[PDB]
Amino acid sequence: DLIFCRKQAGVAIGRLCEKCDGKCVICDSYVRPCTLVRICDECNYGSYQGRCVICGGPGVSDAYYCKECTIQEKDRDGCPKIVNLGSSK
Amino acid sequence: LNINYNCEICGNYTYRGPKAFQRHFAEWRHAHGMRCLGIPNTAHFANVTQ
Amino acid sequence: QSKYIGTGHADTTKWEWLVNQHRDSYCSYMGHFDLLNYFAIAENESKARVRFNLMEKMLQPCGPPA
Amino acid sequence: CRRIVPGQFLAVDPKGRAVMISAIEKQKLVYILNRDAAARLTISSPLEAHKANTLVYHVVGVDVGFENPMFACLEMDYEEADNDPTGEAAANTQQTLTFYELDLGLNHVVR
Amino acid sequence: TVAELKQLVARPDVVEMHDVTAQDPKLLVHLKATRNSVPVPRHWCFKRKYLQ
Amino acid sequence: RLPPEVNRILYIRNLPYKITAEEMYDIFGKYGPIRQIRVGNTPETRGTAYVVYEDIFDAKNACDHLSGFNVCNRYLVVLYYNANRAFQKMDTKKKEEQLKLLKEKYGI
Amino acid sequence: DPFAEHRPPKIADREDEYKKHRRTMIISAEKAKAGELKVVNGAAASDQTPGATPKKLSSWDQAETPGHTPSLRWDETPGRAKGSETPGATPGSKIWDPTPSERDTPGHGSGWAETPRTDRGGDSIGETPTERNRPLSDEELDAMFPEGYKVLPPPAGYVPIRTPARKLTATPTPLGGMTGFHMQKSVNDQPSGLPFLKPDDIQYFDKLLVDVDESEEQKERKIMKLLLKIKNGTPPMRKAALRQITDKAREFGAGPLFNQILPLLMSPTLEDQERHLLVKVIDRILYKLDDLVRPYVHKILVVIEPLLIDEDYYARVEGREIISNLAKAAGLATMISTMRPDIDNMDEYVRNTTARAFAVVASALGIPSLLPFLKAVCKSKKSWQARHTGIKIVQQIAILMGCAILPHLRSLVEIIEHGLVDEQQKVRTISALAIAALAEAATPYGIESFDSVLKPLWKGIRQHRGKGLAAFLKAIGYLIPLMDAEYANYYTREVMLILIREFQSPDEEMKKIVLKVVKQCCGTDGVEANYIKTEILPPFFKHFWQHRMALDRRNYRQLVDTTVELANKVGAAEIISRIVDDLKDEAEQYRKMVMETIEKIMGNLGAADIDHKLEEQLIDGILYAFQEQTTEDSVMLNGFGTVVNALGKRVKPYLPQICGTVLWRLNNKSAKVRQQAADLISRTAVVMKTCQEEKLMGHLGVVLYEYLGEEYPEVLGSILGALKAIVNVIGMHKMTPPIKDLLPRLTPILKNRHEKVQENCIDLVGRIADRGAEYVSAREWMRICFELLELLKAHKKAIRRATVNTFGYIAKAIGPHDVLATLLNNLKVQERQNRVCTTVAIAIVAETCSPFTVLPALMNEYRVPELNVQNGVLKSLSFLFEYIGEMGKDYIYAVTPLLEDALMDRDLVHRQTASAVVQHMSLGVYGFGCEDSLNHLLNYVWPNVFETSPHVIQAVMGALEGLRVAIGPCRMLQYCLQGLFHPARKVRDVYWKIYNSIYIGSQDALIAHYPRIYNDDKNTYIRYELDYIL
RNA sequence: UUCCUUGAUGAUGUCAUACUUAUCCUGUCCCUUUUUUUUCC
Repeated sequence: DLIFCRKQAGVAIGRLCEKCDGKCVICDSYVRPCTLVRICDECNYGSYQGRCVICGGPGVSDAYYCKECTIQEKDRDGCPKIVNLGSSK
Repeated sequence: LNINYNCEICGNYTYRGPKAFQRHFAEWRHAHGMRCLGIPNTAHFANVTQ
Repeated sequence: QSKYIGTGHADTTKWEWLVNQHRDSYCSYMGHFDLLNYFAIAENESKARVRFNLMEKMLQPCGPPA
Repeated sequence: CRRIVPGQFLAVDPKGRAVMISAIEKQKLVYILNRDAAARLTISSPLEAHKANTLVYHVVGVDVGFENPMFACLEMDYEEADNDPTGEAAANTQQTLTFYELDLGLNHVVR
Repeated sequence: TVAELKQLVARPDVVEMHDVTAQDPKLLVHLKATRNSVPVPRHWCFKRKYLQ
Repeated sequence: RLPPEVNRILYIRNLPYKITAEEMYDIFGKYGPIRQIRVGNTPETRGTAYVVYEDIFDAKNACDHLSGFNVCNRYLVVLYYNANRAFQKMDTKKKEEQLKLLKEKYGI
Repeated sequence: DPFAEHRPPKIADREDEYKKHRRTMIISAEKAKAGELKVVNGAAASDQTPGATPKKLSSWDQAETPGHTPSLRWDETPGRAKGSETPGATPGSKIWDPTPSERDTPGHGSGWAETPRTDRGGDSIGETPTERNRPLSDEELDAMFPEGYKVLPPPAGYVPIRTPARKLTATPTPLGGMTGFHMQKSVNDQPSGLPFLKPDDIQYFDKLLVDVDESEEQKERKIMKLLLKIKNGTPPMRKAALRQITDKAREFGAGPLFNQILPLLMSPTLEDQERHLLVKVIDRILYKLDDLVRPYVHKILVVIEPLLIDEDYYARVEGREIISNLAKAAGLATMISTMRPDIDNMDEYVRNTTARAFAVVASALGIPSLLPFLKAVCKSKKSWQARHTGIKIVQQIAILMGCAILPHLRSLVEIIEHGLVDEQQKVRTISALAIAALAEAATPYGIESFDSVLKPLWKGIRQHRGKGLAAFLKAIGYLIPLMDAEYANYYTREVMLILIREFQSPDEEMKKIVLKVVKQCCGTDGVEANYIKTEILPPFFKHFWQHRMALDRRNYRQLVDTTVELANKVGAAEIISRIVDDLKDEAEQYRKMVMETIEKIMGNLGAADIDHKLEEQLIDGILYAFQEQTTEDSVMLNGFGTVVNALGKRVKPYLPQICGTVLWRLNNKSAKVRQQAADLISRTAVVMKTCQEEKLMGHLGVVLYEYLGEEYPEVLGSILGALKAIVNVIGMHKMTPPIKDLLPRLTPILKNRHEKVQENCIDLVGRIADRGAEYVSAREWMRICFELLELLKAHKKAIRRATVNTFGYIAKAIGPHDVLATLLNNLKVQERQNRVCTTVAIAIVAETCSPFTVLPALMNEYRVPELNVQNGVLKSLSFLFEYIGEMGKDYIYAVTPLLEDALMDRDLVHRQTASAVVQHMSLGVYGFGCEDSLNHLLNYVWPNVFETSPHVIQAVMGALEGLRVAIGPCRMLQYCLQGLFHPARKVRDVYWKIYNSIYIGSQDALIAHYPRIYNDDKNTYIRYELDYIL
């Protein structure tokens, strides 16, 4: 019901809301932000301009990835823009 | 246990369990059949039947 | 996982697994400049004829399936 | 060095517009380029050529001055070659020349 | 024959009962022997689910 | 001036298993002409019955007064029957003949 | 009725008259041309169906490429029997002349239905030249009732009175009667039963009025009333019952199920919740059954599709979710062969929805799968109603698939053009409308794909009256952004006229449209400033800005937007100048509107443009509004804040009037409005500072300080907030309530239970115990500690969040041992308490002085026999290493033996959490050379591999992944060889899952580590290269 | 040469109790807006 879109990784900076704000996206964690989020404008467009990469609210900041997911190199897979397995709106 | 089985090298003997037959591999008589047969003992020949 | 090639599953045949690691051996050999040059030296050819040959042997290696 | 991840072969247009990049197998991506407001080089977002089980021997920029650009992926399929128990498809396959065609306006890339 | 499947292996002892159950003994043999690798652990076929 | 859900059918329950079509037809007979009736004769549906009239407003007057009405020592559950559901045991059809008929006599 | 009062605030209907047909729904190669004469002939035999024939021939244009799949898709559409016959015959004639150079039943039932409506409607057409009450036949009656009922006769005298009933219903309606009671060992308790049955529901669950066993199918139905435990009862019942049905999926099979749901998902009286849940069952079982659902698919959508048309958003998104899950779940050709006949169904509703269905199934199976079908539809020549639909379909595809439409854009359009010219209107209308939606997803691109569309459009624009007209605008407008401002230049210059003449219409569909247009037309770079200033504005502000508009929702927004963009161009003072005067217009929603508009504008453009006099009118305004607030709403508040922070030191003359109101309001007016003014301070802090109005800072500091005794939460919250932001401007040692006073004054508040308090408080306490932190003697702190500790009952995340971070700040102030000793107090006997956030304290603490201190305390504390606190300490290590990283290169040794113990069983949980420790350690250390030990641990890890317990497993996957990077593959792979081919399934399942995870990363490394493998007869598995020796 | 009590599983049961995910407990309303074309200097 809730899983990744994993469409291709564009240049568009990620956008996170109030709620999600601290979280390294995949490791769920606040620890050690280092590097930066990219998603496809397909995932990120329009009403999604500055939209949460989780909940559907306006982005007030920019998710940083952990270092943990870094050395395991996951940040480079398909764009982590979570789709509810209904549509994305 | 109590399941029909047979060892061929020993007197075409019958064994009622697989744990027991797996214990036959280390035994006096089984090694006597091997060594007196000219097939030397211990651990390479464990899986023998015929 | 599936659309990422080289994925296995428990039904994986001997043959397929080995052909995989062949191919990957190759894209390494095309990759690592030196390793390549090594081959070239040993069996005397061009760099090229090497890479070419390899890219022939890509689909084949081991020969036909079973 | 992967089997599937680009960077191996690299090609780019005369007019510099866009640049195509490719692994050996399965992936060919394309980054488009245009100089910024101040004519400093800004990079597009990527695209994808994906085609399954296809070997790319070699890729080369193409010439069309101010068109939708072209590229030459020298290819071969091995998929015939697997599902031939015999070893006939081992022979009697020919490597397939294909020109891919960027298309700006539509912004995808079509065989 | 789990018999004559046993004369092809340097350490044929590594063949075990469920082994010729193997889909690919002709291989599994040649692997499981391999230089430094580690045996698969023993707890399954013991149905007691690892600790008591 | 009516709720849409109610229909010419009523589900009717809290019946005895002796009970008579004579009683039934009479009692229900008040409000209007009976389209017809069914009685559950089966291991489960022994005890219940369906009732259907030539008009709804018939039935409306029914569920109105017969609400919780008594028979024997029992109180009858009196409900507007649902619909749709499991019927399609009977396939839609039987047009062709008939609609040719209206096609014919009246010519229309 | 009062029960009809408190029961109606349970649930509620929500629906229109229009949507209530729902109740009515009863359940479930020039010889390629002359060839088309052939195909048409043969199928026409096997009458008249159009878009079938077109889905057939629609495989032409890929020529040479059409295959077996033709038999698939067509196989469903016609009866798969005739299928082979035809498509076989075709493939023959095609290969050759290539050289020499129930469904059917269903539609039959439709053409039936409308033939009938023709008969009746005509009968009152000549009868007018001369419904549910329609009389019935016994053939029909048997079908409606389920199985298992006798019809009766009581008597032909009985049924004669019945026959007499009507005639004697009027007759004996007027006759004698009245009824007389008489004043004067019972039994028979009726069983009405098992959580509970509403009265109405008896009809469904009636068979739970019988009490028996020994009946077999009927035992499956009679066991499927597990539903009722879904529909009604307690939450836990719902849960457990729910799974019990999930695993019983395969077993009972769909047929019985949906037979037993769809009545309920059709229930005239259904709730919200009950609906939503019964959806949940439909999804969940639809994660399982795949091939199964086929005969049921239409028999599903009929319920679901109405979900698409719902006021509730979350409703919709569920709906879409399951219509995919079905459509993908079933087969494509299933979906199609299913869903034609709803296209021409008389009701526009069912079409409409039917589209949105096809939208979804298309998101599932991709456009190009489905195209030749559509493209067939829009060329259906039987009737338009289809085409109206098929086009709609294009649209809702547009909306859903959105930004991704891009590639087949050209094809889609190549459908839809042939509409615009049509004789029928709607088809024009809807068509164009689609083009719009397309472009709105095509942003910005594919311009020339739309290309051949225009030249009609522009012409069409001229000649129109009506809804269609403005529609064509809706398009063009969304085009213009896509053109070249030279070509776009021209064409723009034409439109802005018609736009002008059309501001004025009464139509609201209109005003939305023309509005959004202006956003785009004059929303352009290649349009000239003055020109807008003259022609447009004065109308614009005239007809639009009116009270009609803002009361409505959308128009409100769309408006704000538009006006904003006219600012982004013609400047600021222009707009704002004209709408200032309306802050003082009375009615709220209006004011709210002007207010937010301005807020944005001075958001984007900047204050710097604004003159002076106008400005007086601002602040006078923005107070006058702010002084009267129906609710407390973020709008006016933010809108203000931005106003000030934009004006900067232009603001300064105005304070006294502000802070004057700020206080005055602040008091009285009774408390509801208080929190507002409080916030107002919150946001304007910064402005009170840099300008250096300190008397102001005396005022605020102290007078806020008094309220902190206010008892209402919703004031005190905002109060503190103000305090916090007050602190962020004026430093500690200049604080006018100098901290010594303050910080304790806070301290007792922490009980406050209510939310907003706990938030702003712990926030505050945090800032201050971070920054100053010396001001307050230690003793006070340790009181703070022992008060914090139970803030960890917070339902909320954020509280605990900052809570922890504070716990750290003070832990710095004092020094560690105690504060963990104090944290160490949480125990295994309870659990919920010290669940983990406490552990997170142990972590952060353990950093903020050298952890190199703290361990021995911790480690030793794993001795304690109380189980759950044991595992607690394990996680402590977990977060601990996650937070330390490199430093682990030391204490690793310390833990390693402990990890050995915990990792060896007591219970799972030990192994789970501990293993996690292995993870974060294994990353952190990376490549400093401490592997050896980590190898050692790998052992005691390893056996854990096997289990079903989801947390244990995804834990372990965690472990071995990290361990890979630490140890390197080669070692790993040396645990994973033997596993691959192990005869059993169980092992192979896993060792494969591992070897994958090893495999994806570091695939490049491996090559070395595949061992030598002896080549067999047909093949060579030895890679000879590596042995070339110079 | 003439002799004791016992262990254990697996399957089916809506009993019982601990526990796991920085899960969850607040976000959230926005293109459902659908009709036989029909708004007059």
